[PDB]
Parts: sequence; structure tokens; C-alpha cells
Amino acid sequence: WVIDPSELTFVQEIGSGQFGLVHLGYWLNKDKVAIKTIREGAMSEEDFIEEAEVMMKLSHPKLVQLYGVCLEQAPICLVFEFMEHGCLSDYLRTQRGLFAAETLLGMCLDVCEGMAYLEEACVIHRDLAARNCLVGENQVIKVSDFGMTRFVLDDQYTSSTGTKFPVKWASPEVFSFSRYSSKSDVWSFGVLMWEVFSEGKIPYENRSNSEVVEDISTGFRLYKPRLASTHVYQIMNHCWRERPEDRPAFSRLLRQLAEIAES
Ligand SMILES: *CCC(=O)N1CCC[C@H](n2nc(-c3cccc(C(=O)Nc4ccc(C(C)C)cc4)c3)c3c(N)ncnc32)C1
Repeated sequence: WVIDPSELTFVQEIGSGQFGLVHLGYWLNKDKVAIKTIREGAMSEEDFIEEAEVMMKLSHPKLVQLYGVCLEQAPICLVFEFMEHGCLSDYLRTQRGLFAAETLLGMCLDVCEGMAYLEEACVIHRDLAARNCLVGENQVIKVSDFGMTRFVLDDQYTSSTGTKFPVKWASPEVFSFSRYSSKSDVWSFGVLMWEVFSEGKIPYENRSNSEVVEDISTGFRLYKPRLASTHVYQIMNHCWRERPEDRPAFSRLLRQLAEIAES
């Protein structure tokens, strides 16, 4: 699982943000890869290195694969399966108007398949959103970044009261207590379905973190996107039940969404 730096070539930068840079590159005797270089102080590298072997052994066609870690020199690098069409959020936004409702449901089905595998494996994603789903060949969607917020060091992103906390995808028990579970991932999956069927609109656009907490706690829920059928919006609302016990598991969601798609 440890990749020697001499086994990697960096060709072109494809993305950058808070936490680091992503390059298109090549991994010796293997394939084209996406390489993430980590900025110093952005992650607990030691905690990640402890968990890396387990994360790499997780394998499913609907999960973006971690191929290994280049840790011999600072900054460290993480090597991933290259996803030709980038993130789902931008893929939807840039191609708005070019999607059939069936295609959007099929994208949700792909994510649900990956999530049902994580649920069975007792892996909590913690931050499921269209921005971390990736698009491959033939519009296949894969889930990435499951469990990665465990390693983020900026308490403003990880604390439920942090100024950068991703509250838009958080269930009430997550924004209140950081009580993560596959059922809090189900809430996030409902928000992801809304992002997909709204063709990449930002959920609770213009609402502050405090406003999202108050609105959700008082029963507000995201409106029905134009492209979501009655049945699809009913499933979204089931993901947003206040009590995690009342939300469907991903095993149940996978069958429900497949039944809707198959007709
Ligand atoms: C919407 C996202 C975006 O703008 N794009 C375009 C630029 C390239 C981006 N991209 N990211 C990955 C990728 C997949 C899986 C994991 C990662 C990753 O870096 N995860 C991660 C690493 C460290 C941390 C710490 C700070 C804890 C958090 C998360 C990145 C791509 C792949 N595999 N292919 C293609 N483009 C990819 C998407």
C-alpha cells in the first residue's frame, strides 16, 4: 500500500482547494491515476496512515479506489483511481438541461449501490454529497471520500458548530451531536438525490449554518425539483425523517429506487 515517489509521474493539475492539489498522472506498471498532494497541517497524516490498509482493502465497483499512499517525503500523496469526468456536482452544473430523468435516477442508483456496500461493511461516509461523487466511463457514478472527514484537522470543518461545517448534508443528530451512522448517511443521500434531480443546484442556497439548523429543526425540507417524479420526491423525504430509526436503510433504498427505475 506504500508507493515509492519514483513510481509516480505528475502530468497536469486538474483541481485545487482547501487541503491540497489534484493532478492527472501515471503510476508505474499500473495505470493513469489522480494524485492528491496534501498541504501541511490539513490532515492528521499519522491517523490516516494507521487506517490506510483497511481503506484500500474496501473494494466495490461503485467506490473510487485508493491505490496507495506516497509517504517517504513531505508533502504526502494519495493515489486514486482516475475518474474521467470529474465530480458529479460540476458534471451536472455544466450539462444542465442535457439529462433525462431516467439518467438522473440511474446516477442515484449507482451512488445507492456504493452506499449499500459501505453500510454492509459498517463504513460511515460522514460527508456524502454530489461534490464527492465522481463520474466515469458511460456516466457511471462512484462514491469517494468515505470516512475522510475523520482526518481533517481544521475544527471549523469537522466540529458540528464550526463555521465551515457541511451542515447542508447533515442530519439533525449529526449537526447536534456528531452522531454519525449509516442512517445519517441516508439523510445526506436524500440531499444528494436533490442535488442530482436539481441538476447541481446548491441545497439551502443562501442559508447560513445557523439558519439551516433552525429550519430543519422546525420541519422545513428541500422543495421538489422539476425533474423528480412524485415517487422520487417521496423517497427523498423518507431520507429526511427527523428520527434516524424512521429513515430507510440503504438496503431498502436500493430496492425502492430500483423498483422505481425498472417501473
Ligand atoms: C468537484 C471536485 C472537483 O472539482 N473535481 C475536479 C478536479 C479533480 C477532482 N478529483 N478528485 C478526485 C479524488 C477522488 C477521491 C479522493 C480524492 C481526495 O483527494 N480525497 C481526499 C484526500 C485527503 C483529504 C484530507 C484533507 C483528509 C480529504 C479527501 C480525490 C478525482 C479522481 N479520482 N479522478 C478525477 N478527478 C478527481 C474532482
